[PDB]
Amino acid sequence: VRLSPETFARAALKLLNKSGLEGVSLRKLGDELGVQGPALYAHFKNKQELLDLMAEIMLDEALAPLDAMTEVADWHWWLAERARTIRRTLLSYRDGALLHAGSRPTADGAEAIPALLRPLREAGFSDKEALTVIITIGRYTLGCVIDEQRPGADDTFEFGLQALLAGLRARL
Amino acid sequence: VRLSPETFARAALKLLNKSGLEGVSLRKLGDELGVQGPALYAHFKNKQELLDLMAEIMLDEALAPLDAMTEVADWHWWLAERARTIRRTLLSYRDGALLHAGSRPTADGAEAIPALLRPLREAGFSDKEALTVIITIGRYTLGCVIDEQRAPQPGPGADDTFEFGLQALLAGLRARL
Ligand SMILES: Cc1ccc2c(C)c3c(c(O)c2c1O)C(=O)[C@@]1(O)C(=O)C(C(N)=O)=C(O)[C@@H](N)[C@H]1C3
Ligand SMILES: Cc1ccc2c(C)c3c(c(O)c2c1O)C(=O)[C@@]1(O)C(=O)C(C(N)=O)=C(O)[C@@H](N)[C@H]1C3
Ligand SMILES: [Mg+2]
Ligand SMILES: [Mg+2]
Repeated sequence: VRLSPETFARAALKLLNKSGLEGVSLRKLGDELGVQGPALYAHFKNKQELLDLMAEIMLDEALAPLDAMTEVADWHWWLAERARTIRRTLLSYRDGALLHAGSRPTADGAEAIPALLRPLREAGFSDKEALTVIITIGRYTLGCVIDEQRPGADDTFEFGLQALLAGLRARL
Repeated sequence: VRLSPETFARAALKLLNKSGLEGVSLRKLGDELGVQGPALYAHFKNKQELLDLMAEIMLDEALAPLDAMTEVADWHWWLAERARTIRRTLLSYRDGALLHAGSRPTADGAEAIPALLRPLREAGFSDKEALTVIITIGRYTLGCVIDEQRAPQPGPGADDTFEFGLQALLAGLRARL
């Protein structure tokens, strides 16, 4: 396979559904790559660098339709749909919320933040507040997903989502 | 030591801080208790029952001052302080948020929920809404703590980010009164 971060991270996402977060590491992934294993380290210094890219790709795949939208008229709806999409996506992956927890944007992901914030800026949120809104909504969703897992949940999720969104509206 | 679940679960919290959540299980707790280990199985049907009790004890210790408040007139302040206290507490234990994720009240902990909800009922929340408010605030705090644990990053940082969402969430809840 081509030696690129995304190709390796997408192979690791396959390994995640197969073996869980426990079965995902640089060594463990290099083992699933054969002669190409050692190339993994040129792009990821540690497990967390790999998990950051996996986490970003996992949610990019599901949020792409919302990311492509131009001149979003209703930031409330748009943010709510982001959260619902994140929740559905994390629930769809084995250890999805565990993989996401602690992740941060990659360099290429961070370059996409200005576009991500534009619907909120057009709504009246400052650039600084718009980013805090994004981080907060993702963390509320992450907390719901990781807790609702147990070896009503929908109602409780939207109850808190709508309250959060109403409180943000009061800030404008 | 005395053969009670609370003594067993508090020993398991020592194991959590020592070895992390991977070092916590019925078998490993039995090893820690030595000759008294087999007694734990009369009190916990499965690992999750142990984790449920640990998760309650962990936070009860820190929430006790807030739980003792009577005629709480400022439910906003009270709930905000509960969230801040949970956040501080979960961050103070090794794998604290991971231990907590997925836990549910025990029988004896559930008996305390009516008292937990009093400030919220007195503010005008129904019994169902008040419980949902508790769940929501704790899940928000859980998501923050679990995501905080990990160089310059975008945004204002964990404290300001946590408070931003807490205050927004509390304002939205106040809006349905
Ligand atoms: C310190 C720091 C800085 C920045 C972060 C950013 C930009 C995101 C995330 C972060 O966690 C961050 C973070 O922790 C997420 O997790 C997202 O998944 C998310 O929350 C949402 C959303 N709420 O719509 C998205 O649009 C996604 N694109 C992800 C953007
Ligand atoms: C499905 C269901 C039902 C009920 C739950 C309850 C009552 C709590 C918790 C739950 O998770 C629940 C849950 O999941 C917690 O986790 C708490 O730690 C919490 O959130 C707060 C708080 N917000 O003040 C507390 O005061 C604590 N005492 C814990 C009470
Ligand atoms: Mg994130
Ligand atoms: Mg809980």
